[PDB]
Amino acid sequence: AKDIEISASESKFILEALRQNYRLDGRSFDQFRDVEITFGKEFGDVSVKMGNTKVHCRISCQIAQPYEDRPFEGLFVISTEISPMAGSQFENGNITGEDEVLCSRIIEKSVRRSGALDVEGLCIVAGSKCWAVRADVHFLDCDGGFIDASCIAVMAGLMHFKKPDITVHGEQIIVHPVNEREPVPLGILHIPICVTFSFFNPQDTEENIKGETNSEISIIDATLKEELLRDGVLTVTLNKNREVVQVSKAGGLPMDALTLMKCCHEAYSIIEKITDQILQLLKEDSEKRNKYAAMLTSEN
Amino acid sequence: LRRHAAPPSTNFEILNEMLNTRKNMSISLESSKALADSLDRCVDPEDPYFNTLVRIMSTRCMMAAQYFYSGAYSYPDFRHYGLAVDIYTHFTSPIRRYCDVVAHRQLAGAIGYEPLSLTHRDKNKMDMICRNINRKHRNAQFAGRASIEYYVGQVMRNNESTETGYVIKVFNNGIVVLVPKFGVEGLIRLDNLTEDPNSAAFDEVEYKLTFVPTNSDKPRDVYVFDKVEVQVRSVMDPITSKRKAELLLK
Ligand SMILES: [Br-]
Ligand SMILES: [Br-]
Repeated sequence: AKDIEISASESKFILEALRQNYRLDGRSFDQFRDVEITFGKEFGDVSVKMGNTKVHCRISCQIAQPYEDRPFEGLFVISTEISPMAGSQFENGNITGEDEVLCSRIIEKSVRRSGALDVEGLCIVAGSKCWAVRADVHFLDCDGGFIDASCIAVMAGLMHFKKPDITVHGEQIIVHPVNEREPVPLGILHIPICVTFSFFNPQDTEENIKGETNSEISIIDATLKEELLRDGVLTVTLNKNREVVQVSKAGGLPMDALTLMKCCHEAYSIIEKITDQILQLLKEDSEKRNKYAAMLTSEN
Repeated sequence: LRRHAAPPSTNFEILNEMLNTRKNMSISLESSKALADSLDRCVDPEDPYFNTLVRIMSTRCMMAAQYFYSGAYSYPDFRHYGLAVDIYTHFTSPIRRYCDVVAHRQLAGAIGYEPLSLTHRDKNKMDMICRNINRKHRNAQFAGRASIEYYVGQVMRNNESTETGYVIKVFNNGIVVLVPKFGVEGLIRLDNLTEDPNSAAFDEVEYKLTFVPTNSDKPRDVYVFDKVEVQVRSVMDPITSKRKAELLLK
């Protein structure tokens, strides 16, 4: 594929800066990027921005029939297809690459598998008709942190989305339009948030395997340049209920167990601030839509 | 949480039938406020207890309130009819109610005092807790009312006294009168109600039972909601071994 050429000078500089408690963007080692959440006109339309990183998620649903195995559960899928828009490093439709499959699996284990969405409440008539919720993530601009950005984009979208109200007459489904009656929100059991840690070995492999004192550097939410020069990755997902949704350190630089535990506790402070942030932006968005609805009726 | 279903029309159609026929009144059933206002004006001037009798009788045709978890129903189903509130739960009595214990743990997690246990965030585990405390709640009140029944039945064990009674049910096999003094309902069979059971007639349209008393010979029409004098007496049935209260009207 198309490679990103990194000079020895750039490799040595960024690593040496870390040895001097410096990162290029001026952040701290434990500092998460400021997350900006923008909602569109339609429900389920959400735009997440972390520095230069830009992702967009769109929640949609349509009437479908549940699987034979699960007659009481609705359908839910998450799409995260990459495109050259985020950078020429990504091949169009490359859904089998190492980083792609990992990212796809992290999100799936954080939202799908974790049961963040109440799929039981997606059923209209058992074993016949149900809702099929779809989360489409669009990677617009890549500056690292695509996993953390996606997990927030999916969750913010699901919590913002509203499906058309339905009254049931036996098997006859009466789908009320938004013009008739208001749409119905989705059921969220918990709010999973991902925090990704990047590891750097300031020395050599020998001192990592048999070295007495540990000296490996770990930073939170790395940018693209920091992401291309790391030796190991850790993605930990938690919620406000003080529970670990999932942890994934798929190989890479061997890291001390206590250090990995420290990361999990550090991530918990971040996911708390992020979750409350999402909720507040959802309230204000609701207050904004209601205030306009009052100004539209008054003028009507 | 804890919800209370709105009473079906079928439950009050029989009560409104007796009201519109005998007392010429009715309950609206349009809304909880409408039901309350119409029940409030349902009062007889000659007897203040008449209003109480209708209330304690219209209570029997209310849907049972039940505990539940918010994921089992939609928001409009959280409605509590008897209290006219959009949402409600039990929280004020954790020593005597386990439901309040759950609510306490959830509130503690709500304010951020301590993370809520996994058992109170599992839709499956919550369903088992709700179905259990609902059954234990019913068993509690029934056992409680049965305890009253036994002790009151022991008070009237070897005693006879002319008390005040009210006809709540009228049938062709006899009548059922309620004694507010002891809070015990009694059944007066037609054989012990009057003489010559073949001469007695029952009008379902008017809920009237006409018969000729044992100690008399004058055709008396006994309607519903009537305040009648009743001699109380208790006797343990030799078959059921249950202390029942045999009542003889006068
Ligand atoms: Br199922
Ligand atoms: Br950078």
